[PDB]
Amino acid sequence: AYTNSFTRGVYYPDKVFRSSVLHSTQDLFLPFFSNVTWFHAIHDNPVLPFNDGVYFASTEKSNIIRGWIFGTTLDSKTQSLLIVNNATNVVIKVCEFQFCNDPFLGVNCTFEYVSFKNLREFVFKNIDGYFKIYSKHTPINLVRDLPQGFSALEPLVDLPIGINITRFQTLLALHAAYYVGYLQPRTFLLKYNENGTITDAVDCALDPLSETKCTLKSFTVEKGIYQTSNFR
Amino acid sequence: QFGRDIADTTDAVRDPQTLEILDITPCSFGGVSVITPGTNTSNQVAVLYQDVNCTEVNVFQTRAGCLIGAEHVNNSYECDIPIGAGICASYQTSQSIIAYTMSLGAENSVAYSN
Amino acid sequence: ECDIPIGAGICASYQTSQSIIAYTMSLGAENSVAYSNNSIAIPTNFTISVTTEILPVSMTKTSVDCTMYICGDSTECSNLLLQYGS
Amino acid sequence: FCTQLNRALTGIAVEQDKNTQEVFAQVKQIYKTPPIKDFGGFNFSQIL
Amino acid sequence: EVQLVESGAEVKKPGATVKISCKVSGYTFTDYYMHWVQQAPGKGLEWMGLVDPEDGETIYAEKFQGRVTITADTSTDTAYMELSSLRSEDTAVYYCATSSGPSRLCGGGSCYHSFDYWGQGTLVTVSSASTKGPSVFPLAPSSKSTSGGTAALGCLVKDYFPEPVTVSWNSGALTSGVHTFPAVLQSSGLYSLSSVVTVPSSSLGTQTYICNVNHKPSNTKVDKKVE
Amino acid sequence: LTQSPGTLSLSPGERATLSCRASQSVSSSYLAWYQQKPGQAPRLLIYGASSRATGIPDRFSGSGSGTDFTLTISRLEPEDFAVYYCQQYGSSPTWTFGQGTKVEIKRTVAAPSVFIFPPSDEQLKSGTASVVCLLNNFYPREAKVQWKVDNALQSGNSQESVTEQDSKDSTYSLSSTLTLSKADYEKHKVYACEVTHQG
Amino acid sequence: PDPSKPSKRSFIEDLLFNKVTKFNGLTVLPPLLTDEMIAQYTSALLAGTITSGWTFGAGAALQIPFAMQMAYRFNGIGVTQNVLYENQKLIANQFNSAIGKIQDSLSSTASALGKLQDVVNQNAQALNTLVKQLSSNFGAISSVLNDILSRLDPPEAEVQIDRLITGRLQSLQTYVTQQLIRAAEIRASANLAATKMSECVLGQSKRVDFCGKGYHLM
Amino acid sequence: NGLTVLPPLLTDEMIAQYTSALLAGTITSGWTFGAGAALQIPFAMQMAY
Ligand SMILES: *[C@@H]1O[C@H](CO)[C@@H](O[C@@H]2O[C@H](CO)[C@@H](O)[C@H](O)[C@H]2NC(C)=O)[C@H](O)[C@H]1NC(C)=O
Ligand SMILES: *[C@@H]1O[C@H](CO)[C@@H](O[C@H]2O[C@H](CO)[C@@H](O)[C@H](O)[C@H]2NC(C)=O)[C@H](O)[C@H]1NC(C)=O
Ligand SMILES: *[C@@H]1O[C@H](CO)[C@@H](O)[C@H](O)[C@H]1NC(C)=O
Ligand SMILES: *[C@@H]1O[C@H](CO)[C@@H](O)[C@H](O)[C@H]1NC(C)=O
Ligand SMILES: *[C@@H]1O[C@H](CO)[C@@H](O)[C@H](O)[C@H]1NC(C)=O
Ligand SMILES: *[C@@H]1O[C@H](CO)[C@@H](O)[C@H](O)[C@H]1NC(C)=O
Ligand SMILES: *[C@@H]1O[C@H](CO)[C@@H](O)[C@H](O)[C@H]1NC(C)=O
Ligand SMILES: *[C@@H]1O[C@H](CO)[C@@H](O)[C@H](O)[C@H]1NC(C)=O
Ligand SMILES: *[C@@H]1O[C@H](CO)[C@@H](O)[C@H](O)[C@H]1NC(C)=O
Ligand SMILES: *[C@@H]1O[C@H](CO)[C@@H](O)[C@H](O)[C@H]1NC(C)=O
Repeated sequence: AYTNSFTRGVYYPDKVFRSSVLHSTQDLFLPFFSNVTWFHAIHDNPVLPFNDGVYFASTEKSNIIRGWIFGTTLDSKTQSLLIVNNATNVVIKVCEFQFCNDPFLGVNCTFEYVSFKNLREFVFKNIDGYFKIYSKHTPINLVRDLPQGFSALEPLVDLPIGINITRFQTLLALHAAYYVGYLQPRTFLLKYNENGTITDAVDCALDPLSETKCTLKSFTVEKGIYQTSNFR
Repeated sequence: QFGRDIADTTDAVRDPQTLEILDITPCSFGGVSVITPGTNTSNQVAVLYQDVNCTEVNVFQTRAGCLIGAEHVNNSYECDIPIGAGICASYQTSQSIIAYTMSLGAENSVAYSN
Repeated sequence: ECDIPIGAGICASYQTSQSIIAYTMSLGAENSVAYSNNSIAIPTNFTISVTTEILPVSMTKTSVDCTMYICGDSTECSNLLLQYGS
Repeated sequence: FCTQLNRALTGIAVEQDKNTQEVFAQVKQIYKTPPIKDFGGFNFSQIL
Repeated sequence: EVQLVESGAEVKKPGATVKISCKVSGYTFTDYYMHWVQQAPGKGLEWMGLVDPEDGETIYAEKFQGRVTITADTSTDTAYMELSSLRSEDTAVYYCATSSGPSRLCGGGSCYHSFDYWGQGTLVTVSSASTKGPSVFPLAPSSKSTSGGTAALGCLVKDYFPEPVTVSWNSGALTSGVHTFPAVLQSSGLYSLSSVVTVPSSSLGTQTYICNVNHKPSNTKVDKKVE
Repeated sequence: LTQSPGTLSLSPGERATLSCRASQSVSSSYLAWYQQKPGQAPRLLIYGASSRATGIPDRFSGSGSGTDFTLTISRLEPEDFAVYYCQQYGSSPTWTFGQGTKVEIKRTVAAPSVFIFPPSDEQLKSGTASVVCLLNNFYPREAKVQWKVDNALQSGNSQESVTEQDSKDSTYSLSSTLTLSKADYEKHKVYACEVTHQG
Repeated sequence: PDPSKPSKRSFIEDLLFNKVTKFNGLTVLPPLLTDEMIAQYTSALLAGTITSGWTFGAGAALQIPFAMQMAYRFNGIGVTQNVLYENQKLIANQFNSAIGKIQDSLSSTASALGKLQDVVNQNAQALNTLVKQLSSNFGAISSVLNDILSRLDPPEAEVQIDRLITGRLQSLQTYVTQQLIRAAEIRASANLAATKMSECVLGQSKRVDFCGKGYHLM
Repeated sequence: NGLTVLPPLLTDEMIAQYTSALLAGTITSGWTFGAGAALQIPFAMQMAY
């Protein structure tokens, strides 16, 4: 099972306001028009690789998808991150858990913390073991694919936990669609509007027109011939 | 937490206690041109603080800056020493440094008919 | 006519269904002038044409103060910059 | 520094076509000479 | 692999209501959205509505709003649709379809909405007419038939309702050179067609001919001789 | 949605290009093309404005830019005698079809052979009449009927005709019924039908 | 000129003004002549040329009727002056109509000003590049001078600030060198423009294609 | 070492085809092909001008 990322999964790269400007950052982003693996809650929660980092999304009824586990082998040999939502409340732990044969939220803890229309979106980065979580939530009309569109994900948390993650898994409301994409180090040109929200982006490695847009630091390109790169 | 300009410097900031948003404008600066007739003509000088407002510094504001020690006049001579934005200055009549809007030439309505 | 130049006589254009095309540029229409040792052409009328020409004359009078650009308020930097002389 | 070196050389290179175009492209039609060279005795054949 | 298997064809008056259905096989029925789509005779298609076969959440197209209704069931793996307070323009093909395969099973590896699969197309007729058998008239060329002139010769099958009519020649012994025209609803509000033999009376099968005409909705058979 | 042409044909082994267009009220990559042989249910050929459905031939191809989106069919075949539809979709749910283009392969030109049947007596003895005109073996698929007695009768509102039906000859056909009462048929002394095609 | 306006520019001068478009020691000095003073010089060159022909270049503006000045300008292209007087209504309509099409060109086509807008873009690009070069490290531990002075004591801070001075001084030398080469390109265009004022405006030019295509009138 | 030579837009053959047009215009029509369309004139009379 697979679906297309489209232009989903850009996020604010740093804690800075910018406005009416185009800023070319390079960071771990979900590549434009890449595939994302597609799974179900019911009618399929195996461990997945984490690689350099994850984009995770869900189109769902309401709060069927509820959390995630991150670690190496999920079997108490080292610390392992757990993130949970119950009713209104976010809950987080990192203990050396031995997880169940099939973990669900049924209807040595070095860090712990608390705080048919739904698209959840998230990005998880673990550079130098610092677990950075970005997110967005939006209304949607149908719950069985990613929508073609754009909205930038904003920061929620930075966990300074230092863990060497290689795998992850989701947690869900057993007594409905979720999607996974992988980040890569890419130059993106980001359009910050008048109000300092990112409203559009160009993946500068997607196609030659996107190299041209990024060579010019511009989303409009006038007629011409542009020396965008040198190949070898 | 911060605003940013082209130089990678703070265009604005958020206060860590009251959490209001403050612009940063750099404190006023500019050149200090000295307008002089030659020392062989006089030791008197006028000073132009370029691009400032005279409240920040016989004082006269021009689009070129605050001009100090030049007598503003409503006459208009040929341009002697150029200040900018149509202003020139000269040593003229008791002689003082004057500052004036430069004259482009004498006016002439040409006696045209068919 | 040459729309986008590519080089070595090649140009490209976007044309019909539309695609980018590449072609050897045309320099102009060929015209055999009707010469003979006893023929002259004399214009029997005329057109007054006004043709615009645009020329740059000046450019923005920037000035960048070296010490304020390089150092800006630092006395430590301003002292190091004096070792580089004039 | 490196992007403004590539820009400066590219502005020179695009100008060399402008320099060449402004000199030679002063003619709107490709005029061509007749089959018969009845030029009153003058012989352009070395320059035609 | 995947199959969508619809109801039989149906017939109603203006101001009545019709029901359509579609049994589904070869994929986990819940996991692909169910859709209903309409097509007037030989025309472009139009969408009617959708339902989630997992949850019964349904939404409807503007052109058929209030007139349409849709539902689905997971025990029978089946979808159902109603069209109500009918008009003659509701004479159409109707289709069940799906749109959202997580793997588009035997259709694509990475998915982007569109339609995955379709049912065979349920036919519907809406008319002022009531069920009636054909009248069959034998027909031949020019001012009376002639043995070489019958390079076309035929029958007209008039004022029957509903469809189908099916035709054969010489009790099914003649198929060579036979041609039969499209069934047309006439100004009566009833169907009619013509069938013809494209070979003159120069053969043992053409020195006389027979239109063997049949209408399933009344079990009618007619064996109309032609000369 | 705008779609063009209304119908298109050219020789086998050549190309046919179709366009689909709208305001940006519906989305760019949420665009797909469907083939329909008349009488079958439609089938998805192109999705993502540009991908092929599995097992559909590599000579079918989509592309688009800004407001204009296209199917090109190439290396044309007898299979291509079908109606092709774009559809386009958006975040606000509207699964929206195009006007449809009837595709064909170009054929040998053929003027219609024509016949007329006046009523048989058993029809007239049934209080009623129908004069039948047959046009057959024609291409382009374009031949037309004009009833006459032998001057003019086409203006009679009781006339009907089928469309240009295909045949194994690689040529098209139709029939017209001029239906009348016994009195209305017997009002004229001969019946005739006359024909327009490529002229 | 147009008295309906706060700066008295002509109708065509207002089109030309509408169709053309950090503080790290950067300053912009005003020009000596204001755009109103420039428009008062172009007014005087117009009003000289119309009322007196080339004679205001040679000495005092000798008035002459514009149709007789145009008849001199015809005699200066080798067309006998009666050809103007006998066609004066036609030649006047061709002039008026051609000035009409100049407005339509400039009103519709902003890329007509492409030389002036390109100069404005080259200056703006060079300033934006010079300002953006303050963000560069040049091999210092930070590109912000105030970071180094908050973090490091002087014996180790000077090693970082010497790298910033070397890069920032080299990015000024690069900017000023390219402004000197660009200023010379503008100076050659101003020397050409001053030559066309003298020869095309204050005179009538025999020089082929110097004052537009065709035989120059004015 | 990253050094490259880009070709000119006009080939030497296109440049030689503009000099051909400038020659043929100059010989058959005098100065007139600069001002307007090329007006033919006999070369003997163009030199007399
Ligand atoms: C020379 O050309 C001008 C136009 O370029 C001619 O004047 C125009 O003639 C046409 C046709 O008669 C009219 O419709 C226009 O109204 C005229 N005026 C203008 C300003 O275009 C003139 O008649 C021509 N003279 C010769 C020598 O043929
Ligand atoms: C024009 O000049 C050329 C020499 O520059 C004359 O000679 C050329 O043409 C002749 C044709 O028969 C040849 O016999 C000569 O060998 C050839 N010379 C060269 C160097 O090409 C030519 O006759 C002159 N034309 C006229 C009409 O007098
Ligand atoms: C949610 O989980 C937390 C775990 O700390 C628990 O204390 C709390 O009672 C739970 N329920 C709600 C509604 O927060
Ligand atoms: C906690 O760490 C100690 C370290 O000695 C180890 O013995 C123990 O098994 C760990 N407990 C869990 C829950 O992993
Ligand atoms: C910008 O902010 C204002 C005030 O909140 C709002 O009215 C406007 O719609 C916003 N525009 C965009 C494009 O976000
Ligand atoms: C800091 O203190 C003031 C006064 O007690 C209070 O208003 C403000 O909200 C506090 N800010 C933070 C970030 O805690
Ligand atoms: C120097 O100044 C005197 C008056 O103070 C004047 O007479 C003389 O001409 C001046 N000479 C020059 C060269 O300026
Ligand atoms: C100068 O400052 C005063 C007080 O802020 C203000 O009224 C005036 O308008 C200013 N003028 C300029 C040209 O800055
Ligand atoms: C100069 O002109 C201003 C108006 O422009 C006027 O207010 C002022 O009184 C004048 N002063 C003199 C000395 O002429
Ligand atoms: C996406 O996945 C398909 C299989 O589902 C594969 O054939 C294709 O190459 C992938 N494309 C990209 C852009 O990764």
